[PDB]
Amino acid sequence: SVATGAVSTASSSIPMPAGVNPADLAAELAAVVTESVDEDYLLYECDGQWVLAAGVQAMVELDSDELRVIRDGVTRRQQWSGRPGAALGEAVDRLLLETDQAFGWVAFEFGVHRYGLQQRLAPHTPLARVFSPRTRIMVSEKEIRLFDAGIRHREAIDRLLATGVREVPQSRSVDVSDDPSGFRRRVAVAVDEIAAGRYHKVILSRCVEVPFAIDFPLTYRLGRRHNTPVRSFLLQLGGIRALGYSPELVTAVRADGVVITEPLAGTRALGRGPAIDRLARDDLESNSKEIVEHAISVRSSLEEITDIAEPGSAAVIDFMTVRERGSVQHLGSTIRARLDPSSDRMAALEALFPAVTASGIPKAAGVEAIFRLDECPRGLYSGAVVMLSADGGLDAALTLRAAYQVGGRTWLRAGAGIIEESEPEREFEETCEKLSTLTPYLVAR
Ligand SMILES: [Mg+2]
Ligand SMILES: [Mg+2]
Repeated sequence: SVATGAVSTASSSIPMPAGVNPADLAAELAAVVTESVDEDYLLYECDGQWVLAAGVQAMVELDSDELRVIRDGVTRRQQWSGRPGAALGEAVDRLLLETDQAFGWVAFEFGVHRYGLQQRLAPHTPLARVFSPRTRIMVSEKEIRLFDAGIRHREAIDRLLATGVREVPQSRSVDVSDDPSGFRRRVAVAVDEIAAGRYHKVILSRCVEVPFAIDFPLTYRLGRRHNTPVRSFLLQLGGIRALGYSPELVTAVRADGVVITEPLAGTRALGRGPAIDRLARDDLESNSKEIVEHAISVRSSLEEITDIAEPGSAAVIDFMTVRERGSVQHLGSTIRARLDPSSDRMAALEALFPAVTASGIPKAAGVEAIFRLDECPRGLYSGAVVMLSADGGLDAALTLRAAYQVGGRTWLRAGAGIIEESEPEREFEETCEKLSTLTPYLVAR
């Protein structure tokens, strides 16, 4: 599972009691374990394992202008040039010499350097934050595994197993029908650029301000019982709080060399009744426009994966099937390959980042159009939440279907892939469908 190879603990597992849900226990642990000590954390769900990385032992901060390594209140600064993946990889490999796993996030802006667009970034633009935790607690349906977990973490687990998790309170509604960023006018500009032949597709997005503060662990729990994401996360790291139900896996690199990527394209609503959802499912599977965009994205994923894979190892093992993602359903393909000996996990991330779902087609022209037609910098939105291991593992989830809090600002953000035949009204409605992954499940603070 996640706990394989170098990711190991000699500690005995605690068996999971019968009616206890792992997402609820892990999110409650994140709230309790860090409230009493005011410490940062990242909860990452990966293949049935909810990994709670609690406390910051060491932090790697990659900005557009410098790289910092912070440990025990001491900051080491350094200038960097060239690929941001090479700079981040070198600093994170040093963290992983002392600990078996590292966690964090990668901003959308991390992906602009491969296209020669980094000079458009403002000074001190955040690119990545990756830390090694003080403690890890892995929760699954079967058991709870502890990695360097003290008496305090054990007492917290024991109290939650004895009393049970908190009841999730009532949710508070938010209106997403307003368009203060002029998303529909920005879509019409992109449609005219595509008609003029500048590019084939660009992903544009809009922010939705939440007019009240939310409780991130309780909102995470409520939304997770109504969603089926590929990965999910809940974090409090520095100045940002975030939660999300990642619909798409940018890349998974295992220590045994297997590389996985799972591109998505096309969207229909889900959760509106069985017969209506099955009409939308049949429409999505047979719709010419959605099929063309899905095949063009698979062709792009195969090109990027071929650059970092052993020759003849790239393979589509699941092609163009409907993937259900709570309030929406999409076309998805699963691509598998073997990491070439001349390549590494950071090079694999750099080849597959940004996702087509975050940029466009061709990816270089989509990223350039996003600088002009979307609210920049995007930050965490359309970037990735990552988990790395000492033996070469990397798991990167696309940061979509997420909520954020920085300062007093709480917001949601959703986008749509705009093509030549796009109608601004249908693209706006598609952002509402994607926003419905979280809007009925916001628990106020
Ligand atoms: Mg190539
Ligand atoms: Mg589209």
